[PDB]
Amino acid sequence: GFFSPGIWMGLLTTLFMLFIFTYGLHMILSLKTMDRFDD
Amino acid sequence: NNPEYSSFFGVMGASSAMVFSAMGAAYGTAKSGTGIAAMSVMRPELIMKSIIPVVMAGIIAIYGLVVAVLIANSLTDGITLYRSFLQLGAGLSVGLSGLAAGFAIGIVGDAGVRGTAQQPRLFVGMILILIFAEVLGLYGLIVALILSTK
Amino acid sequence: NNPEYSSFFGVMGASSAMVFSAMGAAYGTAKSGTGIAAMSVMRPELIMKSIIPVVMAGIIAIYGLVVAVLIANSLTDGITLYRSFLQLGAGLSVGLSGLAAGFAIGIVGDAGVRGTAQQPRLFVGMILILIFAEVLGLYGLIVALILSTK
Amino acid sequence: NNPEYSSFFGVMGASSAMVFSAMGAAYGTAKSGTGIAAMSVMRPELIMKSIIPVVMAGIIAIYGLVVAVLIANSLTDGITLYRSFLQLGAGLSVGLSGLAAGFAIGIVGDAGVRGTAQQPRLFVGMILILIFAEVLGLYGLIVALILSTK
Amino acid sequence: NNPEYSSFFGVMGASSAMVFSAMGAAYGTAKSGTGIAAMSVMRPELIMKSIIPVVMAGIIAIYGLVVAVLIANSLTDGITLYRSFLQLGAGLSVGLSGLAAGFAIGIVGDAGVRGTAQQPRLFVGMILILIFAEVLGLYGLIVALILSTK
Amino acid sequence: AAGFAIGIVGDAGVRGTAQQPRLFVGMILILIFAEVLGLYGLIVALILSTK
Amino acid sequence: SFFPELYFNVDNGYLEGLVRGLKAGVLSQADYLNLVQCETLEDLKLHLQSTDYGNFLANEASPLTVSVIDDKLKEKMVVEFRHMRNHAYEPLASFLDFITYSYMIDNVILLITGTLHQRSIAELVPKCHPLGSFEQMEAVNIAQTPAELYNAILVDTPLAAFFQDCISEQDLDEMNIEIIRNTLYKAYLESFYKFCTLLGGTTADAMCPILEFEADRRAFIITINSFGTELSKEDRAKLFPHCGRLYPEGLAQLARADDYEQVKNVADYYPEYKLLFEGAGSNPGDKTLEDRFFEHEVKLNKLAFLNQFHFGVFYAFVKLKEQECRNIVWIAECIAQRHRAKIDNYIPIF
Amino acid sequence: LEYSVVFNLVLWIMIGLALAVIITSYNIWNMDPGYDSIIYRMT
Amino acid sequence: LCCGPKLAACGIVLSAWGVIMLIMLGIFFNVHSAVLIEDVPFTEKDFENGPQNIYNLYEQVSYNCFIAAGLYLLLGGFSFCQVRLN
Amino acid sequence: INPAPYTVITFPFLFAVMFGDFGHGILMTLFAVWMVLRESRILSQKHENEMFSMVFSGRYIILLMGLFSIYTGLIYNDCFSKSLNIFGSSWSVRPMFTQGNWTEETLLGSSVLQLNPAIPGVFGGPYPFGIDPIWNIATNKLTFLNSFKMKMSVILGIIHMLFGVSLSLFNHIYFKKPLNIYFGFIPEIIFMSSLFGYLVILIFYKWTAYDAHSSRNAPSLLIHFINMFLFSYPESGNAMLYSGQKGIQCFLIVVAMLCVPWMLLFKPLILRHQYLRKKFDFGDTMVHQAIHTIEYCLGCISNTASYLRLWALSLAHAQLSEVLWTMVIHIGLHVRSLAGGLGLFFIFAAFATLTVAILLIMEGLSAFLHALRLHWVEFQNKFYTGTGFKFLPFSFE
Amino acid sequence: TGLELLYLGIFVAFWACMVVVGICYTIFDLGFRFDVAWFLTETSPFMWSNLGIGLAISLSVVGAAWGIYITGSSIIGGGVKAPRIKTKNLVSIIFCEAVAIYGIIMAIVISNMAEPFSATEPKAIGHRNYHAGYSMFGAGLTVGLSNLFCGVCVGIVGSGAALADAQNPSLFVKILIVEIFGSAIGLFGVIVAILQTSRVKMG
Amino acid sequence: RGNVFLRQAEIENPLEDPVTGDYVHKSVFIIFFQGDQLKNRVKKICEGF
Repeated sequence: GFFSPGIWMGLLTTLFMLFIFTYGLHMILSLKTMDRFDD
Repeated sequence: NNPEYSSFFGVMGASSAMVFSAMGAAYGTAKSGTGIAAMSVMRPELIMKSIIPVVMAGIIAIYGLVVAVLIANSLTDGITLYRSFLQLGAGLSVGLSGLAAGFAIGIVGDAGVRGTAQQPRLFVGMILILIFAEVLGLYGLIVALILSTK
Repeated sequence: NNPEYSSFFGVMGASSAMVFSAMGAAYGTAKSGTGIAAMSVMRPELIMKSIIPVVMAGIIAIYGLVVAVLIANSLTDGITLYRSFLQLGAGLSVGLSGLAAGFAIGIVGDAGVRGTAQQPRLFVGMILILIFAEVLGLYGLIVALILSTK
Repeated sequence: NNPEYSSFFGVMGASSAMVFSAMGAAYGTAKSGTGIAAMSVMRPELIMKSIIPVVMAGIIAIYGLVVAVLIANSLTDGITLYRSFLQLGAGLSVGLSGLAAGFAIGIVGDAGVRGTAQQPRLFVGMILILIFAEVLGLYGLIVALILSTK
Repeated sequence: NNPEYSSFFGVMGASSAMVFSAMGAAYGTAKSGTGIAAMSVMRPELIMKSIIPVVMAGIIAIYGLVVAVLIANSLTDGITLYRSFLQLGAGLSVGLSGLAAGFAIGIVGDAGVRGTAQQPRLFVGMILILIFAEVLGLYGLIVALILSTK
Repeated sequence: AAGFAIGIVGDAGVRGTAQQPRLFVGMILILIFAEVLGLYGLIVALILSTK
Repeated sequence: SFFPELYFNVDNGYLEGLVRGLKAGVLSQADYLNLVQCETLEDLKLHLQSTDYGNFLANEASPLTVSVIDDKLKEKMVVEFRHMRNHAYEPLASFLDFITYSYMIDNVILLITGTLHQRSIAELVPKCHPLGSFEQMEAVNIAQTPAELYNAILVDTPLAAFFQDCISEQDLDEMNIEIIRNTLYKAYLESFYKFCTLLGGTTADAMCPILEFEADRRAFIITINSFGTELSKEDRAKLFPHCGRLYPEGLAQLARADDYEQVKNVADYYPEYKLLFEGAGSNPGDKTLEDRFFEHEVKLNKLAFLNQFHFGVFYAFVKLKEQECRNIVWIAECIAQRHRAKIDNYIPIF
Repeated sequence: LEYSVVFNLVLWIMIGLALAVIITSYNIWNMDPGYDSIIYRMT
Repeated sequence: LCCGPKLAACGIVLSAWGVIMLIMLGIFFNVHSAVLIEDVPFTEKDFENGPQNIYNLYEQVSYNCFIAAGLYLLLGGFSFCQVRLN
Repeated sequence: INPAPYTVITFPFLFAVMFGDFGHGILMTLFAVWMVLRESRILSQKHENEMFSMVFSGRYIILLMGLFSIYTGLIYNDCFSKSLNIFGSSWSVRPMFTQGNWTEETLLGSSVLQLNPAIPGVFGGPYPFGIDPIWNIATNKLTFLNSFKMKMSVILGIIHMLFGVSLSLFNHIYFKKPLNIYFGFIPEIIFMSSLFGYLVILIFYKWTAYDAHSSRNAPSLLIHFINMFLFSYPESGNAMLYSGQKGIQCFLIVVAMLCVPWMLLFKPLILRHQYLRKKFDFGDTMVHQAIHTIEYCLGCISNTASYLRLWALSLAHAQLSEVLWTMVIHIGLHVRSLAGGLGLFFIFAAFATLTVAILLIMEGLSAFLHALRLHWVEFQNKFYTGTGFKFLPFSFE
Repeated sequence: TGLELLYLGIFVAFWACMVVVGICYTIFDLGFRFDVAWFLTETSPFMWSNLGIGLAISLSVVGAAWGIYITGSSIIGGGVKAPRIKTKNLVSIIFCEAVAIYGIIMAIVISNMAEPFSATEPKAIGHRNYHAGYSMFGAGLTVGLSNLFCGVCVGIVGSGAALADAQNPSLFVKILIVEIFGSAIGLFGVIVAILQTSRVKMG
Repeated sequence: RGNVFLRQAEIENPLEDPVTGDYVHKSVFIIFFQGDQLKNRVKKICEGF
């Protein structure tokens, strides 16, 4: 077989964690800094 | 008896409790720093006044650490799948509640520093909203404890 | 008695704890240097007042180094699956925590360097924020040294 | 003598026959709105004269409704793969043809409604276009009928 | 006796049936509230007269709930696969139809609020458009009902 | 990787040397390091073609 | 779950609230009725204290004159806008830059046309708008040919991008400067329209009509102004914007115009332009075309303020408040001329 | 036997390496010279 | 003069707190022998013989409440002296 | 009704409900006394720190909540993560456990934990001194602690909410508005009581009646509540709580449902009746009334649901105190003979500073603001209209 | 488009590969190895159950955080020139956190019925266990997503209300109705979740 | 176009402002030419600074 039950379990769990991680990574990676200072 | 895959999932939970939550805190701190810059030049006397958001980010980190230690002491070789998935669920939930709270505090802290830079009376108001951010993290932590028994 | 692929997870940790940690440092020293480039002109004598974020980045790199070395030092051919999962979890957690800490230190350093350039008294307060980012680094290390033995 | 999962495809057909078609209708109406109000600001008397594309979208929805009702009525527990596949095909065809017709009707209705506010003689010509976009949906119905009776 | 995995399809059917309808209602109400809040500054004395699209948006949530209640009530631990596939089909159909109706209602109410602010006479015309959105969602309901009692 | 480095550096340096001839000789030095990088990419492969 | 509304505030929530608060500072009809009864400039300042504009004349203006009033109003403008700018991230920053390009072009052409007359060399600074100040505002005094003007503007002033390949001339007389103005404004409008349509979302929907109207307004103005002058018709055809609703007849009917009758016969074809031109009948007692154009402009900006997450609430806002300044000035002018005959020529807002 | 293990191993390692090289090369190809002095100026 | 009280009063409060809590810990570890409810940790691995070892080692652990507190006993006295220097 | 005399004592009580720890109570009280005793000196002084000014403004609240924190921590029996053991445990004596067929099972127990089933027939005993101390090392303390906190928080919230809502009747009679009390507050109170006083009586009933020997077959309260909410009546799977459940439960739910139409419909009809008797947009009147009524119903459900922050904060405090004890200065227990207290010096210095910087300052602030939020929203949105103006005196400045 | 190109590429490639393998299996007469039964049975229900438990508060907290920040930025931005609205607009954040309260109570309800077993083959685990696991996972997903979208909706409407209220101070009383109509769906999801998980009897 | 040359120097002490009194930074520059046309044309640039 191309898969075994434990493999499917681990794959689904890792996929969930990976989706959550890439969401967080997108949000942090869009951060930008200011250009000039006041006064 | 139990499969050998069983030890995997539970351990992974611990990692989440020290990745996701931590990451949220990180964002928060960074954003707050930018705010301080925009406020430092014009109203220099209130630099230490704005110590309040950054600590309120670090607390999220603290929460993660707590749960991590717990899931480093309940781990044993002979773990059934039931325990493993309980622990994975706890780790996932606490990490994500930390992340969401971190994003909220970061944005609110930027807005708070910028608002106080032009209106002292806004100070108290910002603090109020900040509380509603931090408490969210605690909610995640709650189920972690509920998942160390059932 | 135990499969050979048991080695997998273990040494992947021995890689990852290093890898991601380095990435964090590559953001801490870089963007801070870009900020010091602007700082150098208006007041070239504040380089000692702006060398903080780079030392922070080096510190987090050392953290990654020590966890990676310690985990690698516990390698053997007949390693049990349990130990392998433990090492992978510890390594990944410390690596990603280091990455996040590096991001935060870099952003705040770039802000505060020029903030101090325009406004001298910011300087001391700037250090405060950096320390809190550094705390996150500590926390990652803790979990690994809680997962090395137990 | 027949598997029961053969029923699956058939029910899916019903869903499509009312799902994709429905979507098309919705889109059409929305587009009409962004014309109709935009036209009433200067020439209110024309409002009742610009409802036609919406009724045509209504007919587009009605097509999907009738075909879905027929398809659902045909269903039974002991269906051979033949009838189930036929139902699936009919539903998919009518649903997506209705979707395309609704999309065209929506863009056409917006453009024509905006246009007619300046040149009244456009009116009759506009309606010609509308019918040439309605018959599209009609053709979907035809093929579905040929699949339901057979 | 039926196979062991019978209830999965019915459960997921009910879940999707509520979830998609809630999505549509949320979008519709958010957009309608945006329009109302934008419009209130100019002509506040018409606020009660313009909340109608929100009231119509609630009906999508009502449709989702009624299908969910029926479909959960019919469920049992030992249904046949034919029934569970009817369940899944009905759930998908009502959910998607509700989503489309929500999209239409939101955009149309958005245009219509400003349109009515421009000219009162638009109002009755707007109402007609609203009906031709609402009934679309209604059609979906009845189809699902024939699927659920089959 | 060598191609990327050579392309970017060559563009910037060629556009720069359009105005100041003295930079020209210096340009070659940078390019030399780029070549050296490519050389490493060959060398490893060579050993893996005999081991 | 709309396309553009989920992520707007994450970095543009504070400034949006600040600008929306500042939009309450426009004076309604009641304040204008109140302010039209002032008896002297000191009376005007006393009333101005009680409104949101209060406390910007605590100086030693014992001989108060309209010059100080205008200067303080513009100072409030520039300080407010600069503070708004200095707290913005990259997209909003490009937006506000695009706004200030207009005043930059205006100042550059003001300075070149001033120095075209050798009688003034360095006393032209106080007249230029402080908002449109770039590092090389004084290089204009070294340009003898427009190529040298390009060489001065090229390095840091981004206006180069608007005329880098649209001007090819070697002699700098007093006629071509109008061509420079028209071409630069043309490129600016085109680039701004392209940027707006790229930005996508509700900003495009809520700002396309404004730019379209501005394009047609400038087209009509340049057509009417060039009736009885040395400007050739093909050059005029080479100066219209291409972002309005007059695309076909702009290049196929306006260029073939020679008196006001044909412009009327082209403007009457559309509803809104027909109404606008009929309202401005050019009678002795009726307002000129410019006043009607300003009225439509203010109407469009006022209508544009009914969308929550639309970037142009900044751009629109600035334009609106600028008009307000003009209004106040006119009132004070009557108080300087000691007659209230034409004091009602103001154009109300909100 | 153990076909699933080796297959998943090869697949995920290969996907990781390919995605890494693709994204990094995309970053390198898109980079800014400057269009600042050397490049901006003409004539 | 040297070590003004402005940066040392917190030191005095901390020293007072330390000495009081350390005396409390020592007293409840010695007299009450630190009943296991108030103390998990101990110092041995083989305790299959009898109770003499547990109480003996509990006394040894409580004895360690000495220099601990004594350390402050002094540090507080030094910090008060620095406070006095005006 | 000025809410000062209520809040002035219900704020320290609530803070104590979310600050269940005694040593930290002593620390906060020492802080408060330090600030208070220097009243004359500080007021006659030039200060600059704004934190110091706000804290000196709130010295009264700080002192009161420190004093209450002391008591609530004492009943918590959690002083610095340990239990003040008065040594009145009555749980396990050896020959009693051997009487219950249990001897030398620790041999296999050297690697397992061995929960004991309760009630061998010779043990029990509540504790007058708050919470029995033995829980502080029990590995299953979390379950009973959480159950206790759940029930604690819900019960206190319901009673405090009843106190909040019961005051409006006073003002209604005071302003002489009969239509707003007869057909006003009465349906509100009957609805709230019939819904939630039922939960209170049921929970006390489960606490008091079901003995240990009936552990199996014991019911779940939430299942019962949901069952009556959905009107489902299974004949098996859960046993009735007490005799006559069906009639009483059904009657309470139907009267609760029948309470809504009064407030929903009746009063505006009467207003229109008197207006017509005289001869006022009646549609507007029923619109506003109906909005108010649905807002009350949904809001009261939300407020009753929002009371769990008490449990949340108490649990966070418990866990944080345990970890702060057991991670850093737990290492102080060691084997060294001469150089041990030396290390303990720095270890406790670090521990004290860290608890100062983690719990005494910032999380306490979060708890205090949560108490404030509870004192505002779920309290004063029942009777406090909040629409007036204070004085802007002409006192010179 | 700056980096979402990667996401679109992954999505399209994944679905194209899925279609290709599906048709390849179908025309090869090799459908007997596409056993959905094997996947649904040999995966222990505990993984589904704990995924549901986690999600039921994951999504609720995400929605609550989204709502609080989207309303917070606007309220504080408007308060800079209108301090009178600072305290008045607490109700939006109250409604935003109400969804988190609902999520956590749902987690408490679902968390019960978690009795471990010792079966190892599907016949031993049984229909009741499989139904319980699937049903409670579905209920968790439903409550999570419903609360998420309710939170986003109420956050948006609260932002609009707060922005509008700074202008004319007699407008707040005519915009909470949309807020309540938003909270309705957040409650609807909860009650449907209860209706789903009513009859779980795992053991 | 490089036909002239420039060299700069700067004073570490900041320099008082006649108008505002500020200790704003200042610096000195020396420029060398080759002819009189440069002496003429350069003042237009120099007076802008």
